[PDB]
Amino acid sequence: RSRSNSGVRLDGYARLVQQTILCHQNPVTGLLPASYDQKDAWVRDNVYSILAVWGLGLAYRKNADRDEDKAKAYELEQSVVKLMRGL
Amino acid sequence: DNETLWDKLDHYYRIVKSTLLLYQSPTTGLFPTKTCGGDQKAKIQDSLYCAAGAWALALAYRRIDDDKGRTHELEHSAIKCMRGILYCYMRQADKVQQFKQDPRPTTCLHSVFNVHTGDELLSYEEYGHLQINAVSLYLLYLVEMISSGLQIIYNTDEVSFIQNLVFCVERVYRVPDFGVWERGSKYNNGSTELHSSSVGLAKAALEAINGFNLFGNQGCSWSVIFVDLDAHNRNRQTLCSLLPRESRSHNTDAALLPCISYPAFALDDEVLFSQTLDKVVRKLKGKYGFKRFLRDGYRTSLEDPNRCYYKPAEIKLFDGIECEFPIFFLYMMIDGVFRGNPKQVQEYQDLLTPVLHHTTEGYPVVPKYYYVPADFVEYEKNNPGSQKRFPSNCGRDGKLFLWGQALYIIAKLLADELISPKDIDPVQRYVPLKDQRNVSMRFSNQGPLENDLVVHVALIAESQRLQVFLNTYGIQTQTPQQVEPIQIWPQQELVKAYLQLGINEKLGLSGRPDRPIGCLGTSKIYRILGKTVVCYPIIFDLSDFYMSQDVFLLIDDIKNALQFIKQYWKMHGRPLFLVLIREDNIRGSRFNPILDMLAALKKGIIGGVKVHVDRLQTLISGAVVEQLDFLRISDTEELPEFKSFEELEGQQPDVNISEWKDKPTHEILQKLNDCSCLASQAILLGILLKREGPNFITKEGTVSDHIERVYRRAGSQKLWLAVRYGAAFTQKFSSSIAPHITTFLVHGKQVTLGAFGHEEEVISNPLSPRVIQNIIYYKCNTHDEREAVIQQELVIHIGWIISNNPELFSGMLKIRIGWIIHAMEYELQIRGGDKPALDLYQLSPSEVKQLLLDILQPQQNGRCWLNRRQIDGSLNRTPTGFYDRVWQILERTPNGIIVAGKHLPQQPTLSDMTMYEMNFSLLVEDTLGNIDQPQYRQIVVELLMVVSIVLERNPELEFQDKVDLDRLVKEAFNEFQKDQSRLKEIEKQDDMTSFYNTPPLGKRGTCSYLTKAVMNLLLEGEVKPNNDDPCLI
Repeated sequence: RSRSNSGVRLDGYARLVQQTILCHQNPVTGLLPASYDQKDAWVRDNVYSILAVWGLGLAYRKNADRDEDKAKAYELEQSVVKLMRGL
Repeated sequence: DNETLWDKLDHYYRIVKSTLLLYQSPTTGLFPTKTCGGDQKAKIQDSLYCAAGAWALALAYRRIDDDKGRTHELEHSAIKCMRGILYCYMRQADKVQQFKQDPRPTTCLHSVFNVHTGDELLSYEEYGHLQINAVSLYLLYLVEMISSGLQIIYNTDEVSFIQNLVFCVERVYRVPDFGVWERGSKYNNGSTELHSSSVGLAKAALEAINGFNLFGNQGCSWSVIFVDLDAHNRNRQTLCSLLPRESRSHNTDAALLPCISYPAFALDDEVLFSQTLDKVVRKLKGKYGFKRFLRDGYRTSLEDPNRCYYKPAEIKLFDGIECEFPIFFLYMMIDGVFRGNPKQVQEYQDLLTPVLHHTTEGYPVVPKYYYVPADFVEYEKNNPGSQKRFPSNCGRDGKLFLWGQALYIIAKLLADELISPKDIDPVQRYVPLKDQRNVSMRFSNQGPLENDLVVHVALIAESQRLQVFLNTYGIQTQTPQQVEPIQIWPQQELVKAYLQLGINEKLGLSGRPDRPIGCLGTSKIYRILGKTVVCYPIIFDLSDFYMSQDVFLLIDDIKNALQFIKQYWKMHGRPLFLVLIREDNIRGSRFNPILDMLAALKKGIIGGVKVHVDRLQTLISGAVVEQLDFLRISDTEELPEFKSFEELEGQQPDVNISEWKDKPTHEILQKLNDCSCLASQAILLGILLKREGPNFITKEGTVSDHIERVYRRAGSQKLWLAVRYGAAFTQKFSSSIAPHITTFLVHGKQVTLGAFGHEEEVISNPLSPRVIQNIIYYKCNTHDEREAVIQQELVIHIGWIISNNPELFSGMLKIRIGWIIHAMEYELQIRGGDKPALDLYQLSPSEVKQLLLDILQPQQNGRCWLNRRQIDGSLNRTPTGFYDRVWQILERTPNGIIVAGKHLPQQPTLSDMTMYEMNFSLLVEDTLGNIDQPQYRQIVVELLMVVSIVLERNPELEFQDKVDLDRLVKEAFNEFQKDQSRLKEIEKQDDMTSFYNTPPLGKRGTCSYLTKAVMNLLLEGEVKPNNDDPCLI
């Protein structure tokens, strides 16, 4: 009924990824700048920086029996695809 | 027609409110069967259709915005009835639990309830409550109304009960029931019998309810109903096998329209649909209605009302005077609207109008049945359909047929296009010829005619030593550890996981019964407890039986499983077929057959089934995952991790059976140490469990497990004697034998389980694994325990053939196991020459299948004709349509047929049954059963064929006296002697050999003398001048 405790702690990780990485993803291209000062997208860093989104998306997909769990897993998974399509 | 749609709907509102809704029970919501009389009876089948009628008018009133509260009244009149059935059903939850574990007529849900209280009204003795049509229709309509927006299920506790109702419906393929007509058959013996309508309704109920959220739009993952595909598949295999016949007794039934048309639409093949529709239209349509079935005596003038059961001879008097039910004009009317044929709608509307009656207010009354009066029965029989029939229900009497009245509303609303066909069919039970992409309903992505299904085949090796060593031969495989986060399970672990589905400690429901998951179920990808689990097919389990250890059968089991998935997988995703290879399969000469199959899978095709060999991670990425959420909603997140598959890190018997069994001394225990053979051990341990108790201690340990160790160890060597004794003396019984038998008799084939010349038990009706286990070991075989193991060997083997090569057993109406094992054992004598022949218990189960296949062939090539008549005779194989020709024979022999002291008279044989009927086909073999020589059987079966040839092409001749075929066989016999004595003067006297070896067709063949024998006695009779070809002279 209620969401699994793993998903609840993933929301803490979802906040961690969103506040750090996914909030910097370019809406148009899916790329990720290195920082504020460095506004370009390095191929290596973008691939590496998207792993947390990839791992979290896999973790969310692992227990995606509910619409929001499907949707946040889908968003994370296709945020990785956006990045790699952009790259 | 300027009438407003309010006035059109108000017209039906009055009928609905005054004819069926007026009688809805305020307490239970059920609709009484008898409106006048004070009877408390409320039938689920009738009440369900009454709910649909109010629901149908609610759907019509959904098009009126100013409904004046009539949509709510009619929507919630259906909900009140639907919940009342649930209230009655849940009050019988102890029966639902029992019917899940052991489906039986005495453990089933009641189909008749008190309309005012919901209590149990009639016991199993008074009433036949086993009516799967009721439970299936409840599940079907429950999906229909919930999909339309009616909120019937209120909490997960009810969801658990509906899941248990689904479990009761899964097993129905093997459960004979009394059917919709609460009668079973024409004979009224109170005998349950498998009905196409009941099994088809179960198929319709399972398709609509699979993955269905009982909460509607206000629903989450914990209200979806899970359906076992394979029990649904075996329900459909039963439906396709039984059809176009309703059952064994009924070639057709009016109940087929509720099954193959509204509300079920259970047939997905348009050829069969047509075939099955015509037999209803031809043999049951009438002016006043449809006859429920041929020779139906329900409420007929020739029926004794006091007696609840019909005499075996009473069904004869019921021909031509069967009650005609107007309700099936409506069913055809609903069929016409659904199928887009307006001529059908108008034609059956023009037939209802004469049979419709009206109340004092002009409201239509649909009579239950139209019966010929007692004064007009005999005129009706001579010329059917020419005499007036009186209505059962006329209106203005107080007696109303609520099922007919409700179904009138549905058909008329459809006919006047006030409700769309899709409105009463929100979950689409009727699908047009655009038959693609419906789960569980035969409409895959490819559609209705193309079936080039690609099965995802994952190659799994049990150990790395096998993994790398197979890799050295060009085959890529992955050990379970290589596929790590994924879990490869035995199908049992899936059953153990499924044990928690549908449990209600409040209702005392125990969950899904412990039944093996078959190929289609294991073809799905499951996610349990956050772990993605793929179960390999049961065919790879080394516990159920020992033919999985035979590499050739495993290769054929792998092939036929893929063909089984290619034929019966109809879900959105691609099925996953995990292939498990054990070291036993590679060791020895078994590599060469296993490698070619694996190479074929790598090549992409095997058995004509397209397969895709790839890593398990590849074949799992985008497939639909069955979420076993019930294992987490109960907060059982700490449930024990189900045991996934764990990677692993020569002479003939010198001891004869009679040599030491006769030996009275107990020194045989020392002889056990003296001898060195495994079979000698496998016999010595067996007597020790009988002579010295069940769990005596031996050198290795207890007797019970020491024989189990030997059985496990003997199979490793492939010493088949010891593995056959090992499985026989432990009373081993795989889960497949019982369903295999059920597959046999739904094809029209009786099964006998016993050795030749000993007690044989005929399996007329489907039986549970428990009784068949008692059948196959305790009563049937006691001369030799290995008889049962060999008996179970063929049953799976015939189960293998009956599906791949169904034509192979055509004519063989009775699959008699021991009679078949004679055919192989006698064939070994034939092939053995003047040498000690092979033993059927020495042959590997592959050679058992091949020799069985050899001795079954349509025509053995070039063999001794004597021997052919032996192979065909032992199998009791008959020509196609042979049983039909016996009618044409019996139709034209007034005094019948006498053979081997068994007489088949013209009467009451012709009067009692029909000449497509299955019962007559059983009657001939009972008459034919006294012939001991299988070769002598064929020459008689040959003779009955030729006399049928004489009778058909020569209708002028007719027999006077009893046709004693032994004399005709004997008469044609001596003519062969005197002819051959003239040739070479063979000195053998009363020897069939020369007569048997000659081919029928030839210069002087058997059927030539058989033809002469018939004509000599056929010309001994008066010739009848025939008007078909008036004799020119």
